[PDB]
Amino acid sequence: RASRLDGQATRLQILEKAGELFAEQGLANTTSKQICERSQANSAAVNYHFVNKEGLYRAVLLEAHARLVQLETLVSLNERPGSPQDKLRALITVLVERLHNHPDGWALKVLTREVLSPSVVLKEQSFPKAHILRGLLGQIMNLPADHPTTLRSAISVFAPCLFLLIAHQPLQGLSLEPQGLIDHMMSYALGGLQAVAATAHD
Amino acid sequence: SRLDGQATRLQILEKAGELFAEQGLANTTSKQICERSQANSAAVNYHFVNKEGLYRAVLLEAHARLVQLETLVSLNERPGSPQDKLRALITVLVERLHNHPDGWALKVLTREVLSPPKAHILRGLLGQIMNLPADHPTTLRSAISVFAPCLFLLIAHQPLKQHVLQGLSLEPQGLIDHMMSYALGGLQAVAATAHDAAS
Repeated sequence: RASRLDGQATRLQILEKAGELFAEQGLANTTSKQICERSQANSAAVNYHFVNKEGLYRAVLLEAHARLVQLETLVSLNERPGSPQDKLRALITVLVERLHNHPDGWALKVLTREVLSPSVVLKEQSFPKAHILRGLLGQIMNLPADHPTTLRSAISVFAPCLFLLIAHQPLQGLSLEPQGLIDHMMSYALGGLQAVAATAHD
Repeated sequence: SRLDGQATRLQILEKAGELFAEQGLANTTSKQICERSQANSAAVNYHFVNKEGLYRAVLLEAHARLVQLETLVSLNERPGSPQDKLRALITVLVERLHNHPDGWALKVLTREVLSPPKAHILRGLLGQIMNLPADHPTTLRSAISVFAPCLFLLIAHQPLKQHVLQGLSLEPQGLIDHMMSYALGGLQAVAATAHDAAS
């Protein structure tokens, strides 16, 4: 709807649309005009709440952090009983659902893009330590959650999803459809995990 | 007469390459570039005009060096099996993860293609490993499964090595053996579903 310039509805609307824009196009490529256009807000509203494009981006990074931790909290707590495989499938499903047309997508794309490249610079305290993934991977391979094979497997499993979140137009035109992507990732992951667990147990 | 300056041009480019590889474009300063190259702002500006000109020259030289390296590796490994070839590719990448004079070209180009016919080479390799055509959907997805871990290690292993995958062993031979074993296990599994779908 129409909201007072100084209110929190206007601040949130600007924050979220600039989140989407920044997740698409990075900081440097995005303009004041593009932010105002997508947010449907005057430059006065933007400046009132965020001072400038850099202040807005820093707000976006803070909110993205909060939303990543909310999703980490929601995953740890909504853990349905099941096989380690079915849990890994549910975790991968959460990620794949956030790749296209998801309200939380922009938080993940902004943060993963910032974790690859820096710029308060993103070099502070701790983040989510992928506790639930490493736990699942260790159970699937029967190795401790901080066994070296488990740490490497974490990269082998999440890196493709991270890659898909931030790819722009590198993608020979294969379909976005989540089921075929989830089934590939599960079959591939269980094949690779089984192989490296065998080596680690030899 | 312009030749006397080319050596200075290359040194500044290579030192700027290393900076850009470790810190990205946004965080690198003309001060740091001048300090690492041991050249004044006048000499940098003479060759490259500004920091943006330098970065573009860095991207072109990096591209040339990547193609030299893919040409050399492809040549050395031609007689091998598809698996041997995939292992050689993974080996050159893991060798370039830190403190390698080729490293900066790979990291700089990787950073740039993540955030603005190279993929068909890996797809051909993965297709032969799986006995699937190079543009089968399983081959297209498998290419992401095989390269994305490499790319992620290349340009942000320290951020995850010491913050959020704390204790990660980046020991190169263990890392190559992992990715080879993991890739061959995953490729075998998805190849099997794809050959079943056609049977």
